[PDB]
Amino acid sequence: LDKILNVEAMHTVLRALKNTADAMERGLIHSFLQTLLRKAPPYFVVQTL
Amino acid sequence: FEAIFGTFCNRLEWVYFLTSGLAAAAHAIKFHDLNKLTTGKMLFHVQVP
Amino acid sequence: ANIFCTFDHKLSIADVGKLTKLVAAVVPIPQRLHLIKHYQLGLHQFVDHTRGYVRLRGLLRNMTLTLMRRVEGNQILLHVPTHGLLYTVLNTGPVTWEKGDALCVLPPLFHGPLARENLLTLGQWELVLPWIVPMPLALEINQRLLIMGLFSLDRSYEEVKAAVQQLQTITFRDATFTIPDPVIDQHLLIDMKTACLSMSMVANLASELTMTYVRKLALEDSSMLLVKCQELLMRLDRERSPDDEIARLSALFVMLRQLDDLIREQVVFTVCDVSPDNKSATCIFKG
Repeated sequence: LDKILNVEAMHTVLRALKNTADAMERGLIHSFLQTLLRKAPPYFVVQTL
Repeated sequence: FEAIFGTFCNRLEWVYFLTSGLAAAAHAIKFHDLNKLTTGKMLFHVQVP
Repeated sequence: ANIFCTFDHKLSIADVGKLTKLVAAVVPIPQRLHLIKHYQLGLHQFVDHTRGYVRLRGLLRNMTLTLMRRVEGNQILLHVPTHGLLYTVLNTGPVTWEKGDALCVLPPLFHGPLARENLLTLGQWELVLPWIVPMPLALEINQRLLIMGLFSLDRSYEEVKAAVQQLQTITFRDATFTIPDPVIDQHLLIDMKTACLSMSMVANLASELTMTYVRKLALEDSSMLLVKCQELLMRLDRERSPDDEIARLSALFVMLRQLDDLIREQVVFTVCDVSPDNKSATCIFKG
């Protein structure tokens, strides 16, 4: 009863931690894209220059 | 005389569920009874990334 | 000869707990199939705005009627009765049964009721059972609906309104009903209208055909019944081409054949011993 409840709570915390780790890596991808798009001028400016 | 040469019975080809490729969209599970199963419900533990 | 029935919608535990009270009662079904979906079961599929009650009686007369036996997970054990053997029923009718009567089956008259079938509903569907009333009350209330519909064409007068209010009440043993009008807002329902039209026009066709046919018949061997027949016709009157008569006689027969849900009330049960609280009664299925 006690050990199975603590293993179930460990599984809950483990699924939440894996969710948060995936969300952090997707957030790093997203913030890198949003700081790469504010560095990218359009094609006609670079082609003219 | 009136001849009767050959008598032919058609051998119809059998077809089953799991031999058919339609079973790839099916997690085919056999229970025992549904005389008491009024609401046979499955719960889910999906995750949103 | 056992029938099954399944519900497509989610069926709760309260709905089964209020449905299994109706463990042995009549549930008519349109076609004697071995497995029937629940939309066809009952009488909800037939009611609408324009058509009324005599349509329900006429379609229920030609419809087979079965008995509900047991409940399961999502299959319902309907069971068609056989002629001669005896079964048990419940009393959905509002009259206390007694020994040895002859039950009829008529469509229930509380359409949009205060009981509302315990809110045993699904999405745009509801279960409804016909009343099981003994025969004198059955053809009595048939006559009551009929002459309630006859007065409906001139109801602006006030003594006929009190006559209709008398007709709306009823008497039996410890039983008072209030059967509403067929008329709502200065118009009639079409099946009730065609029923009273059929009987009034077969009465008129008799009234203007018997004066021809007593002479077209009585030139054979006359009887005392025939001179008393013309006596009846002549007291009625002094109280005041082949092509047309062939249509008169054809319309006579085919319009009297539209009262067959009224002129013949066919018995469907024979009552045996009854229960205390008078809700249950073993009985013999006839017909």
